[PDB]
Amino acid sequence: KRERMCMKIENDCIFEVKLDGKVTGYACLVGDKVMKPAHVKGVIDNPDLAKLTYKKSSKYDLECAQIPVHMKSDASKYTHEKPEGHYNWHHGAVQYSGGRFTIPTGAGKPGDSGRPIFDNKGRVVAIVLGGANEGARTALSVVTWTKDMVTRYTPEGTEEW
Amino acid sequence: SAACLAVVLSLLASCYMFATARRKCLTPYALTPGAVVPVTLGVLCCAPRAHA
Repeated sequence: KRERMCMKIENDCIFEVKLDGKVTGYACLVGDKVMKPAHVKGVIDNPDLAKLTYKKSSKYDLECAQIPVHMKSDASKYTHEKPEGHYNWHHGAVQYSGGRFTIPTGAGKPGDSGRPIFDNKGRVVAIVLGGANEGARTALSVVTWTKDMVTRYTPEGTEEW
Repeated sequence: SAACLAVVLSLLASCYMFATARRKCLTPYALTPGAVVPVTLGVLCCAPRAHA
């Protein structure tokens, strides 16, 4: 029951985007809206998500668009807490220290952006982009909010997956 | 004709940069999960509404 909730809520939330069989970015479903990294191109798998218009961001490389009312059963809790603990995304746990998200080296690879990060209480926290290798651990790059005003945190030399 | 061209280009540039300023006003508040227009910060100071 520890990470079973994680894999259960992973389904029906992450959506597939691929140019030609090349999965690049994944789309989340929380906040009565859809987010994705705008730096990477592609097409959504679901036909309904394709026709609806969508916004665009210049430097925050995020995106917001309204979702209709026939998928209201796939929304998370979206409340912000900032402890110093773990958040166990789809591959491995998550190490956080000094305001930085940190992963073990080899736990991720390029071309794997779009995986959301959510606290162990089944509550979404942020969206992962990528990181860079310094020693036995690799940094991350995510976006964090306090009820509003999403803000980025990219250490020097970071590199998005 | 030169005066008319100057005034029309000035008004067009002003409108375009008003549009850019409008985008920069609350493109972050279009984002964020849940939440609403700040209201107490801006109700119609930058036309930040689209239905509800």
